[PDB]
Amino acid sequence: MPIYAYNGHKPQFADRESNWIAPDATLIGKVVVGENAGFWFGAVLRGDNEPITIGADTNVQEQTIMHTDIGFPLTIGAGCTIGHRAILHGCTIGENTLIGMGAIVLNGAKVGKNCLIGAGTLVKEGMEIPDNSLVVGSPARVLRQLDDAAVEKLRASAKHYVERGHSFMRGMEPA
Amino acid sequence: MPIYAYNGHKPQFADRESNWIAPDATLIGKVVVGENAGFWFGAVLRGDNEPITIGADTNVQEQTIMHTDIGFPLTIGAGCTIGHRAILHGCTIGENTLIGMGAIVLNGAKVGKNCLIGAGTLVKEGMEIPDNSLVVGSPARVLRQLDDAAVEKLRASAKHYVERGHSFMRGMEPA
Amino acid sequence: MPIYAYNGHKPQFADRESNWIAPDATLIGKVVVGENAGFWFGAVLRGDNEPITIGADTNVQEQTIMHTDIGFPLTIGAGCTIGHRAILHGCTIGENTLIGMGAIVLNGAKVGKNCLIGAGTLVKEGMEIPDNSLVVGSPARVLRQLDDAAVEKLRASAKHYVERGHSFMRGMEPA
Ligand SMILES: [Zn+2]
Ligand SMILES: [Zn+2]
Ligand SMILES: [Zn+2]
Repeated sequence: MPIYAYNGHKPQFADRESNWIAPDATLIGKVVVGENAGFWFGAVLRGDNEPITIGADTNVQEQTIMHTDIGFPLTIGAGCTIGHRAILHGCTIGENTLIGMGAIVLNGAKVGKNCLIGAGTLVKEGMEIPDNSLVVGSPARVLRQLDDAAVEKLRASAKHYVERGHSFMRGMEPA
Repeated sequence: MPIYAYNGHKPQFADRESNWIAPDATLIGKVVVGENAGFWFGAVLRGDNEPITIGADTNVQEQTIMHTDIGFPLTIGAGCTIGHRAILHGCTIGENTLIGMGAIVLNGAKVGKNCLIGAGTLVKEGMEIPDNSLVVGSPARVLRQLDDAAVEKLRASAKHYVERGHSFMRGMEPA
Repeated sequence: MPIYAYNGHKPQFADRESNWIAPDATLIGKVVVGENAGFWFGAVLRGDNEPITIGADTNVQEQTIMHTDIGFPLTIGAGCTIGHRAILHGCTIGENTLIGMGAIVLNGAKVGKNCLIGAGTLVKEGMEIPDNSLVVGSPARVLRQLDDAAVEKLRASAKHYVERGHSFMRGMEPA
């Protein structure tokens, strides 16, 4: 497994035996990993400037890129869903938020909790997004606030993905 | 090597010995692969929900991601060109169609045959695209219909990729 | 090490061992590599049609894809910064230019020197971008010219990535 140390710092796991990590996944340097977090195929977390902090119950899907610039730590609240091929750079993400596949969130951006950032959306540098927002577009705009039911599908997402992580540790075999 | 089985299902080949599969390309679970289909570097097809069915002569270029949600099997017609780094999620795509590099096709979307989806395009959920269409933008727009010359350059494209695929099984060696 | 030769052609390094190459990076066929150029995790350069020329002191970040169609060589000026997950296809890029993360540059495009192409930008086929330009959007628009302070941050960026590359050769170890 490509878990790498850089400049003396290595990924620290709150509970490593609970983390799903695909063979393709790469965690490097200052990465802080919560409980039940899963990192799927081709993901890259380069914790070489500011540290990258992954909350618990958080899924990081295929080929997500996370990185930082000095002055911009990257923090993800708990039970978040990071869609296939998202890019997160030097931003902070509230708990129970979904980042749609292929979406890009840039330095200094602040996404609230219980948010849905739609697929392909670009959240520009320093953009701030209120809790419970549904965000789509390029440029990104707040469409409306999410109902309490939508906010539940977010928690549901995090839970299914934790379980799915577990099942891959147990039930994925070469063929 | 990275062909994986998950929960009893493994990738099924109509004629394996004809399929180009780059060494880091990753096939997982319920994946049905036609003949002469080629899968290039870093691609990932995760068939852990609904099955992923890849028609014959279809090329899946670099770091393409394919996945499904329950209720949305992913089916790709034959002789298709899946551009570098596309994302296909739970959708259906007609034969002789080109999906441009960096494009995103979401759940329930239905793309006809003989279509050109331009690079960076986002085809939203459940969107239907008539046959012979040219589609560009984010959000996607049907721009016009293709002349017979375009539709044939699509056919050329799949034909050229099959040749290049086979050539890679033979003429790719380490330096 | 996935450095590959194809059809008799091999990657040529002006000064190998000055080049940072992540274990995940993939170089194929007609690729010409400058000095101090760095290739990070998951990158792919497929030079099987026209040749791919990487200017010196130029960084190629995570999972960048570079490719060509016949008639469209891909050439990168010196000291360029190619952002996370960019796609470059058969284009030419001036020295000291930044191609933002997730940006797409298509065949025959010509990007000037000292340019800043923002994240998520789509530079369509044959688009020409004057020197010292700031470019953002999809479709891309030329916004204004950069002041000398901005142009300096471009030079600075390329310089840090050279050091950081070398530092990864020394200070990256498993676990
Ligand atoms: Zn970065
Ligand atoms: Zn998915
Ligand atoms: Zn190509």
